[PDB]
Amino acid sequence: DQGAQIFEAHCAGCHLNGGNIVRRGKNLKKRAMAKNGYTSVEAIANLVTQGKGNMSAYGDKLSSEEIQAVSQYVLQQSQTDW
Ligand code: HEC
Ligand SMILES: [Cl-]
Ligand SMILES: [Cl-]
Ligand SMILES: [Cl-]
Ligand SMILES: [Cl-]
Ligand code: NA
Ligand code: NA
Ligand code: NA
Ligand code: NA
Repeated sequence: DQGAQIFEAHCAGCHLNGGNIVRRGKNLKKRAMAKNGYTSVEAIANLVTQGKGNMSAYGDKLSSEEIQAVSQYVLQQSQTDW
């Protein structure tokens, strides 16, 4: 799975198993993702592309296709509770 591979290589440092070791209240599990509206590929992809706060932008680091793939992976994992 490309999305999983991208996640392992670029996201798992902070978000292993859907957590967030940096910002406790902003993890990738169902509750926080739903509360914050990260419930579509597009919502997730927008964040990954642009960054926010202490999370880097990935729009000049990952391709559009890679961003879509990792965003779909995160969506599916979050909706099903990692
Ligand atoms: C640590 C250096 C991080 C890496 C690597 C990635 N993310 Fe991240 N993410 C981080 C922080 C500090 C935050 C909070 C941003 C804020 O201030 O609100 C986030 C948030 C997310 C979210 C939203 C989670 C939520 O609101 O509950 C998503 C969907 C997310 N991060 C995805 C994501 C992906 C796919 C990454 C790899 C490309 C990635 N993050 C890397 C910190 C860090
Ligand atoms: Cl794939
Ligand atoms: Cl990768
Ligand atoms: Cl933070
Ligand atoms: Cl950045
Ligand atoms: Na890997
Ligand atoms: Na913290
Ligand atoms: Na670049
Ligand atoms: Na940069």
